[PDB]
Amino acid sequence: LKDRRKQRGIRRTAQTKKKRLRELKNYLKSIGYNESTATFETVYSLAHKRGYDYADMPEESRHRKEVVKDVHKAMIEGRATEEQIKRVERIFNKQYRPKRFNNRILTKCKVEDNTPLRKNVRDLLIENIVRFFPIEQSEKDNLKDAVLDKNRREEVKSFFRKHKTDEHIRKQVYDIADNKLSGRTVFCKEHILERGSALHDRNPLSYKKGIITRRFMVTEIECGKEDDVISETYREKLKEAFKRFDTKKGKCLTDKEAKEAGFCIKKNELVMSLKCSIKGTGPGQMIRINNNVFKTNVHNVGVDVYLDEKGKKKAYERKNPRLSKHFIEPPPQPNGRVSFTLKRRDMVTVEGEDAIYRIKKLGTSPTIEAVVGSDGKTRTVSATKLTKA
RNA sequence: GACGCAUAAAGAUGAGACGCGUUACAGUUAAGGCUCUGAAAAGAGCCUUAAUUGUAAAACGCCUAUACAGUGAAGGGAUAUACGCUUGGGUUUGUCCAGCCUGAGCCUCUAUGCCAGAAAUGGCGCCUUCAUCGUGGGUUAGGACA
DNA sequence: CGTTTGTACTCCAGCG
DNA sequence: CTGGAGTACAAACG
DNA sequence: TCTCATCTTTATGCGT
Repeated sequence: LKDRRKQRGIRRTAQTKKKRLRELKNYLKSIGYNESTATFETVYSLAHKRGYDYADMPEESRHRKEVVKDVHKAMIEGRATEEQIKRVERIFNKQYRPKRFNNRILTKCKVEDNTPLRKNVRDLLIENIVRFFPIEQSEKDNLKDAVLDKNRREEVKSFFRKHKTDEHIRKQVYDIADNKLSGRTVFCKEHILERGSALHDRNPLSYKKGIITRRFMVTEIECGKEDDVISETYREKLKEAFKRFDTKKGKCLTDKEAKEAGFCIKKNELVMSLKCSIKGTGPGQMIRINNNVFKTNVHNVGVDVYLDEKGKKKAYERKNPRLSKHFIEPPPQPNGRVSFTLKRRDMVTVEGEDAIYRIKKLGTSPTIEAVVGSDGKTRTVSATKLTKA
C-alpha cells in the first residue's frame, strides 16, 4: 500500500497546487495585475516553486524565504502596497488541506467495558511506579507532585538518594516526567492502576505519426538496448561510450562515466535525456486522457466469438468499458451475433482434443495453459476453436 | 511464565508538502539535413536532434450547486469545538470491505495548535450567521467473494 | 501457390 | 510480475 | 527527500 500512498500523495499535492494557483490568479486579477503584466507573470511563476519551510534558514530546492523575497521584489517593482504583498504572501504560505494527526488513531481499553495519550496521563504513569514504594501515602503524593513539577527536581534526587531506589526505577520516573511520550496507554484512566488496479502506466508516452517514443536520461539506457535511441549522433556516441567503459550488457553508465564520456550536462546538473523508441507496446494499447497518451495493460477484458449470417465463427476482443472512450484506435465492429464469451482464467477445451486447458493471456487467439501436466509451457489456440468447460 | 510500565531498533499504516522525471502546446537558442534565391559572401523557408523558458495534464469515472471557495461584518471560542461519541452519507460497483472525505445530534470517552506575556489574560488559527463575489469540492493506481 | 494462424524469442512497466 | 506487445520464421488451411 | 501522528514485533530492564 506504500506505492498507492505515494500516488495518492502526488495526486493530492497537484490538487493543492491547482488550488493555490487559482487563488493567486484571482487575487492578482482583482488588484489590477492581469495576466499580461510582468508582475503577474513573475509572481505566478514563483508559485509553481514556492519552496520548503520545514527547516529554519540561517540569518542574513529553495527555501520559502528565498521565494518570498523574490515575490517581495516582484510586487515592489510592480508598485504594489504592503497589504497586497501581505495577502499574496498569505496565499504562498496557505495550507489547503487540513493536517490532522492529534486524535486520529484510537486505542480501546482491554477491560471488558478510548484510552488517552501517554503524555496526558503522566500523573497516572508516575502513580503506577511510586505506589509500590515502602514509604507512606503522603510521601507518595509528595513525590508524585515533585516529579511532575519541573522546579522540584532536586527534592526527587534527594528522595532517591535517601531511599536507595533502583537506577532503572529512577530512569523510568524521569522518562515519564520529561520525555515526549508517543502513543496511547493500554488502559483508560479508570483502569491504568486497576493483480493491481491501475488502468494505465504512470509515465505518459509520446505517440506522434504512429511512432511510440519517450525521453530517457543517458544514465537510463541499458547497454544492449542502445539501438532504441532515435538520434543518430547520440546513438553512436552512446555506443562509443559503452565501448569505452567496458559495459558488457545490462545496466548503464553512472553519472561520472556519463559526464566523462562527453555528454552535455543540464542546468540542474543531471545528464541530458535522449528520445528513445518504446518496445513491448503497440497502438492497440494506447489511450489518450487529456493531452497524455498512456500504455494500458488492461485493454482487453474478454473474447467474444460471433456467428455471422453465413454461420462462420469469428473472434473479437472485448475492450475495457472503463477505457473505451479513450482508445486512440477505432473499436472492433463485429458482424452477426455473439455466441459465447471467454474471460481470463476460464477453463476451456480445444476442438478435437479431450484435455482441459485454462486461458492465461487472451486475444483473438488466446494463450492457454494445461491445468494438469503443464511444465510451465503454453500454446495459442484460436478462440473459435475453444469452448468453455 | 503472564500482564503492565520505560527505553531502543526495525517494519507497517495514515496525513501533508518540497523536488526530480514524463507528456501536450507555445516561444527561444545551438547543431545538422533538405529546398529556393544570389556573381559570390551568404539571405530565407521546412524538418530533425539537443538545451532552455512559460503554461497545462497525469487516472477513467462516481457523487456533490441543499455544494465548495474567497472577502467583509457580527457573534461564540474549554459552560467551546472536532481528528472524539452516537447514528447516517459519498467514493460504491453485482455484493461486502478497507482507506479517505463528510451530514445531523451530542459532550460519556478522546483531542485541542501558533504568538505576546513569570502569569491571569489577549490576539490569530477555529465554529456559527448574514451580506457580497465567484465556480468550485470530495474520493478514486487495494483488497475479498462473485 | 497465397494467405493465415502458430511457436520462438525478446521487450515493457516512476523516484528522491 | 502480469498481461500483453512486435517480429521472424514456419507449418498449415483455402 | 522532509514533516506529523499512531500501531506491531523484537530485545533490555523495572513492578505486580
